[PDB]
Amino acid sequence: QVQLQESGGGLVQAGGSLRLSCTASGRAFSWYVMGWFRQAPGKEREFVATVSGNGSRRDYADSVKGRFTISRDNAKNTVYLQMNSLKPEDTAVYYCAASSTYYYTDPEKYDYWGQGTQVTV
Amino acid sequence: QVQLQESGGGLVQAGSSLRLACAATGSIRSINNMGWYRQAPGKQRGMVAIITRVGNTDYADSVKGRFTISRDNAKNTVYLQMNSLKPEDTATYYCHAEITEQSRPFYLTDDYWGQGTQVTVSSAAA
Amino acid sequence: QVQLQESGGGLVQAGGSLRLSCTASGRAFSWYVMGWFRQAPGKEREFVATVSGNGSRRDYADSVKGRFTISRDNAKNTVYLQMNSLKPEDTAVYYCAASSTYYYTDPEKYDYWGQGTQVTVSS
Amino acid sequence: QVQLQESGGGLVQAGSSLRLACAATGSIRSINNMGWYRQAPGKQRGMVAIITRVGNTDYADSVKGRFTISRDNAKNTVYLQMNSLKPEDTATYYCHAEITEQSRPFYLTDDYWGQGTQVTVSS
Amino acid sequence: QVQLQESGGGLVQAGGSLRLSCTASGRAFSWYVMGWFRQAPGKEREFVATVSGNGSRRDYADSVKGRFTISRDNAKNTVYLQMNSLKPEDTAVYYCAASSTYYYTDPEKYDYWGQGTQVTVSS
Amino acid sequence: QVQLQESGGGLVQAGSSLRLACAATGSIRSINNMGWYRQAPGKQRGMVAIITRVGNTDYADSVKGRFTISRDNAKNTVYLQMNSLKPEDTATYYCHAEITEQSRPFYLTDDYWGQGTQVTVSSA
Amino acid sequence: QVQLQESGGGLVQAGGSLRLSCTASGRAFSWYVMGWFRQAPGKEREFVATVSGNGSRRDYADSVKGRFTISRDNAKNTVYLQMNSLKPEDTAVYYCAASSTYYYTDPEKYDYWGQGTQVTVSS
Amino acid sequence: EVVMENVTAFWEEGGTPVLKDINFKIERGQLLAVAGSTGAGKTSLLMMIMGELEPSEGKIKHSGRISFCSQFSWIMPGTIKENIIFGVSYDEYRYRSVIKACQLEEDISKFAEKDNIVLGGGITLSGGQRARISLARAVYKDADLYLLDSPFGYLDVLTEKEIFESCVCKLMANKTRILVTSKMEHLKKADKILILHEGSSYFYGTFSELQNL
Amino acid sequence: TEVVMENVTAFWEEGGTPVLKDINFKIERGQLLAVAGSTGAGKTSLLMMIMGELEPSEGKIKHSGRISFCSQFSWIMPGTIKENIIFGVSYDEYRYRSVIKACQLEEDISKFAEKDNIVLGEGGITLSGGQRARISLARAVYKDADLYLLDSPFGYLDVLTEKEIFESCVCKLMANKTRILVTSKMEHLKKADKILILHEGSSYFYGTFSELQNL
Amino acid sequence: TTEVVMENVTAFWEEGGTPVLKDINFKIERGQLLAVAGSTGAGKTSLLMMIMGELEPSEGKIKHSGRISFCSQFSWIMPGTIKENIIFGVSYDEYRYRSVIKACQLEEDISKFAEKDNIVLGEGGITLSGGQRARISLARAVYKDADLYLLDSPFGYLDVLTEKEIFESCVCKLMANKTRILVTSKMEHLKKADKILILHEGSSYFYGTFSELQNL
Ligand SMILES: Nc1ncnc2c1ncn2[C@@H]1O[C@H](COP(=O)(O)OP(=O)(O)OP(=O)(O)O)[C@@H](O)[C@H]1O
Ligand SMILES: Nc1ncnc2c1ncn2[C@@H]1O[C@H](COP(=O)(O)OP(=O)(O)OP(=O)(O)O)[C@@H](O)[C@H]1O
Ligand SMILES: Nc1ncnc2c1ncn2[C@@H]1O[C@H](COP(=O)(O)OP(=O)(O)OP(=O)(O)O)[C@@H](O)[C@H]1O
Ligand SMILES: OC[C@H]1O[C@](CO)(O[C@H]2O[C@H](CO)[C@@H](O)[C@H](O)[C@H]2O)[C@@H](O)[C@@H]1O
Ligand SMILES: OC[C@H]1O[C@](CO)(O[C@H]2O[C@H](CO)[C@@H](O)[C@H](O)[C@H]2O)[C@@H](O)[C@@H]1O
Ligand SMILES: [Mg+2]
Ligand SMILES: [Mg+2]
Ligand SMILES: [Mg+2]
Ligand SMILES: [Mg+2]
Ligand SMILES: [Mg+2]
Repeated sequence: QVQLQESGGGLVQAGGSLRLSCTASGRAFSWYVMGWFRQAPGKEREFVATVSGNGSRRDYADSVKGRFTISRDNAKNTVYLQMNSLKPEDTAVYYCAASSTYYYTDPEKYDYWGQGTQVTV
Repeated sequence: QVQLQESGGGLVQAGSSLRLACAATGSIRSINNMGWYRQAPGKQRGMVAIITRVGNTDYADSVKGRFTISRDNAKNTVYLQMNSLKPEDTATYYCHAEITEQSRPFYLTDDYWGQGTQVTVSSAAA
Repeated sequence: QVQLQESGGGLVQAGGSLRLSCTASGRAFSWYVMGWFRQAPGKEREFVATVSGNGSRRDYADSVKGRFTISRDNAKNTVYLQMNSLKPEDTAVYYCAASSTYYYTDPEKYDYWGQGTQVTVSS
Repeated sequence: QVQLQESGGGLVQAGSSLRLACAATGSIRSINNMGWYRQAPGKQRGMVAIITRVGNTDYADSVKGRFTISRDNAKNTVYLQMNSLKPEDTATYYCHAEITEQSRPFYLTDDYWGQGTQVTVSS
Repeated sequence: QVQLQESGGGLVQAGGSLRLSCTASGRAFSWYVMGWFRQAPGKEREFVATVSGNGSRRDYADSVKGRFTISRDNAKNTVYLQMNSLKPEDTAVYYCAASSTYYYTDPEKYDYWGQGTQVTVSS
Repeated sequence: QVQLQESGGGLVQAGSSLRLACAATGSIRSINNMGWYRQAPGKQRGMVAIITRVGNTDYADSVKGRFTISRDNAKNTVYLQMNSLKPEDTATYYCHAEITEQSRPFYLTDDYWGQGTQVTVSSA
Repeated sequence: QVQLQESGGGLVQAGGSLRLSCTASGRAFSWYVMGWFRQAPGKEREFVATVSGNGSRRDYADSVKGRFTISRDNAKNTVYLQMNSLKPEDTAVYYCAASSTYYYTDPEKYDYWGQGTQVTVSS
Repeated sequence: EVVMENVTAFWEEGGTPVLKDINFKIERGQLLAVAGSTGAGKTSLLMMIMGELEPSEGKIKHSGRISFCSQFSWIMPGTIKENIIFGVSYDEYRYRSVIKACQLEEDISKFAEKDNIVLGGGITLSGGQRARISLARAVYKDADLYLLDSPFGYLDVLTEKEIFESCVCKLMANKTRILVTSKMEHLKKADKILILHEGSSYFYGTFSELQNL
Repeated sequence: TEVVMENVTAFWEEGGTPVLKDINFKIERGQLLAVAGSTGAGKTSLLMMIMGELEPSEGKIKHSGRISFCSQFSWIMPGTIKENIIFGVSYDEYRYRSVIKACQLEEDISKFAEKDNIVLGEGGITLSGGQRARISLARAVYKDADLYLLDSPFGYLDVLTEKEIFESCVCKLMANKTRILVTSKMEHLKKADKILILHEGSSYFYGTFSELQNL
Repeated sequence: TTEVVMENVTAFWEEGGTPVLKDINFKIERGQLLAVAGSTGAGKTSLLMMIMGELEPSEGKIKHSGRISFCSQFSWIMPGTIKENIIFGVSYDEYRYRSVIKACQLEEDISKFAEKDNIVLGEGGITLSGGQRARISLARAVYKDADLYLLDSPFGYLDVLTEKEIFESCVCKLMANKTRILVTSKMEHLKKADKILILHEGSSYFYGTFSELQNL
């Protein structure tokens, strides 16, 4: 239903900032709950932040709370992740995913996934 | 000499991710179209995803948005990023390529196939 | 009107490769002739490559010919630039632009522009 | 006291026809709704077809037009006529009924289920 | 999908005449190749007559040729079978079926089927 | 030879039912496309309902759903079941048939017409 | 303006059962109040049973009450009449009719009529 | 919340009364189950609460905020979203919660256009899909009293179980509900039960009282 | 010498029964050929051959490529009445309004408030069989071609409309154009230049109306 | 049903620039299949553009009998139904229509929809896959009754399995007696060609039969 493509990844010094983007190609973008997920080398895909179709509900992982911000632009079919005050722990491949089901932060509920972007801190 | 070698297959749990890779080796002048096909037991072989030399991609309705096809023209390799795996994706995955051999005097292609890679999506996995 | 956003820029060693993407947000993407333009610091915006709305026509700057490839996906509203065998000369801010008028390679004919991405070729 | 007995299942070739039957036996005052449900390997139990006392029928999109549900109110039997069988129809078929026992003083129903019939379609 | 319902069956004197009807419920009735099929007691479903979606193509079983006539009304979503000069051989359950594929007379190519109507002939 | 004989007409009240019948008699090999037509005084003759041999029917917008055309190919008869009659239905009803006479060597038709049936619908 | 066609008529022994169907072809079936009417030899067309457009209102003739049941399927554009425990009195031509006006049981209020089906109850 | 005292009504003057001496009191947030044979007068009782049926004798008391779910599903031309929200203002949480509870999410997500597919000159849904959309519309409307006349009539027993448990019992938990049902499975969860037979009240009380045969 | 057929035979299925066996005819410019026969004779198949949908196994067919074909079975595309009639062709009011008149459509079209701008669905379920047939014929006669193949167009039309259409459209409007009409009506056959009678793929008669009358 | 001739043909897209096609020669007999192969930018589409008259030769001569149906490299879909897209102002014949669909591997896709060929295309109705779009574009071109069929890389966005079925049943069986020019660089296709033209940078590198190509 939706094809996702992330951008904005790269290398940064600790305490730094990075902004990730994810554009969706397909019908009914507003129906999907968008989410940012990270997979560290050797670890599983962990939830980072989520946005409801409307943008009314935003949820963040305890680790990123107060530093990361999830936003949406339904007119531009885009979801963004502003990552401020980065720690070396945040080094992982950041994935953008869409869920056709209301309100889950478990990556198991997300059907459509992007290619991912490497972030080094 | 043209050899297509698939890798990345295996037994995974449902919802798991997997990256299949298929590299073209030998006297390859050029490759233009590459694709991933699958054949489930009893059923016939069908398309999953295809990719043009320039990078334009097409997908099967069943995999569109979940799977992603990519290619490294320098490495003569095609990749299938398989996300949110379902037990419906259990099949033998074949790699195809339209290859021009170095021996050919003109830019004419021939269809080459891989031996396959088995992908099994089940709770038998770890 | 179309809003363009480029991605894929960064630092690379000479002889390397980089793929730039540009997504367009707006109606009738297929009407626009898409183009990649590079602005070297203290240099005028130079044409790199162009693609017709259909994708039937592709034109490249003499300097990039045989190394760069322009592609389009009207279903995904995106235009791509595959930059192979990069030289330090290619260091510039790469812009993505749309033209509502048929077949011109001059940046003066392109009304809509993106933010740009810095591409740096070292060694 | 009240029981649902399915029959008609088995191993068939693709394209074959099959008639499942499920009869309600015992002290029955009345039956309101009857239905055929199926559960394929790994998939959840889902409806195939349902039938109201008056004869109004509903079908699963996958079976609509191929399968036909019917009932004999005199015989307290529900039937599933399965035509042009596909290997996708291989599953365990369950029969359901909303039955009022003769013992009940009012016209109140209870949900009854069959043991299931295995239908296997070979290719 | 299409839901089919036949009518017009019954008992008839030899050399008689009977007209069967079949109404289809669903979209794109003109896409379907309609067919009449008969199942003799103990025998398999045999093809009787077929109509293309347009009505332009009509084919009949050699046994019924010159006596049976297949017709269509796409506005009324109905297909008819006029059975003239009936013989005791024609005693069978007459089924009406729809095929989503162009031009075949084999019942294996027909996915949607009706309940059927019994048609008996006595010398 | 061949004759067409209409029957069933008359004077009825509005809302009444009526069944017109028209039978083809004589040397008839086959009959194709029988139909009913009507002509109100001063006005021109127009269709009511038509029926193909196979039984496909067409109707005038004014009669569609109220009137029903049917045929008995064994009896070579066409019928017009006229329900919920309106004073607008008052006219002379004619029966038509494309008949192949036995005498003809090929399967060629000729147009045959009935004498007409007067149907009068009164408001009271 | 709906074209009505009945089916299901025939011969049956007293105490028996018969189910009549009536398919209507045309627009806004749900607007029409459907009704079953019988014409006994020598008698006028008498009301048997009626259904409102959505099926919320069902009314029956005193003679048929408790034995006959009127049902509707707006998706299939059909109306049905289940005639249980038949008496020789019910021998008549059963007509299916549509009314564009809300709630009358009088056949004078029904504009569109079907061909009719003969129902014969023997002893 | 809802009270009826010695209520009797007729559909036709000088006919048989459709409802004869009806008595009941449903407190705020309670679930009343209305059971009975076909033609008992169940819908007619709900029609009376709506004011469509005037009592010949007796008295009826209630707060004006009523949301009624018909036995017979109705769909307006427009999208799925247009059909569920209707007149009411849109709230994502309320909307997506109602869809989930009414077993519509899976069906809606099967479409590429999702809730934006045109219904009614557009897609034709199944009896169950239509019944679910009609119930969703009724539960989306914020009212004090919910009159649910046989909503599970054209639904399979599996979907009905899910809807009853998660919508009628969980989502609407604190609202006054009158559910027309003859299922024991539903009756066990009722606060009070009214059993009608030929316009008359054959039983009125709790599930325990009904259990005591 | 517009349409010529010489010892033409064709088969729908290889090794089967030939649908048409040794067919011969020559239709001069602007003439009317009537094609009569029993059901299954091969009449439509003969027209299919002229269209190139049927390839002859033996024989030769000669004609100018400009053909306009009217099917036995009416087809209406989604769009307005005007959209259905003019189709791919450019619009000329004289030609449009003359064709409507000739095809007995003016009264039906003027009955609608939107007239020719009324939107039809696919198959024209809103319209009657006759209205559908008239729109299909109108579309065919509106196409400017050298040859007109009219396969039983009057099939679902009343005898009164058919008489008007045959006289004013087939005979008056298309008077100077070569046309082939599949018809088994004597009323139509009398106005034919030449008549071909087919029976089980074979030519049973070929000649004038006077020659047919003398049998 | 045409003859396609080119004699010492050269043309330029831009005045005084490099010629897009340099000294092109070929003769395609009635009902024959010409395969046009070459590298990207060789001038294959430009050669077809010349047959269509969109490109005027500076030198040489071109002869053909008109009535040409052209299938673009780039699929295009008009707003409307699938049927509307395939028939495209051409009179409707059920047999021809349903035969073309079968040949172009569209029956299964179309029957998957409840509305079948009456499904509305474009943004308003539905979005098809690249392959579905390519099949509809080819179907439209083969539905058009022409003397010459110019098929510019129609199998470009198709999987090898579908392409095999389409080439065999459509290009080879359905259009067997019609003159066809197929822009393809596949040996699988070249083996079935009557004549083969190989272009490289506007120049003719090879012209002859498959046996002549095999002997190289
Ligand atoms: N609007 C109306 N006007 C007149 N009589 C009506 C009206 N609606 C219903 N009735 C009649 O009132 C009686 C009570 O029917 P009611 O609709 O209450 O049945 P019910 O109890 O809801 O059971 P079910 O819905 O299962 O049929 C019936 O005889 C019915 O025909
Ligand atoms: N498209 C087709 N493909 C294969 N066989 C066909 C096709 N069309 C017709 N046939 C066969 O060839 C025969 C030719 O019949 P055809 O329709 O040409 O006769 P006709 O004179 O047109 O009959 P009618 O009067 O019913 O139109 C038919 O019996 C049929 O089985
Ligand atoms: N309409 C045009 N106007 C100007 N130049 C054009 C035009 N079409 C193509 N060209 C130029 O001519 C060459 C293109 O040749 P062409 O596109 O016909 O090759 P091709 O074999 O079709 O390539 P591909 O395999 O990618 O389709 C390029 O130099 C291109 O820029
Ligand atoms: O199914 C075979 C097919 O072949 C015929 C016979 O010529 O016509 C085809 O030929 C044209 C090319 O001239 C195709 O474009 C057209 O689609 C085909 O119909 C005909 O019997 C059949 O349709
Ligand atoms: O941009 C120039 C344009 O003109 C050419 C000239 O051959 O083709 C045209 O041909 C006719 C004129 O006879 C026009 O009606 C047609 O639309 C044009 O294609 C060609 O270079 C270009 O298309
Ligand atoms: Mg009720
Ligand atoms: Mg609206
Ligand atoms: Mg014919
Ligand atoms: Mg090209
Ligand atoms: Mg249009």
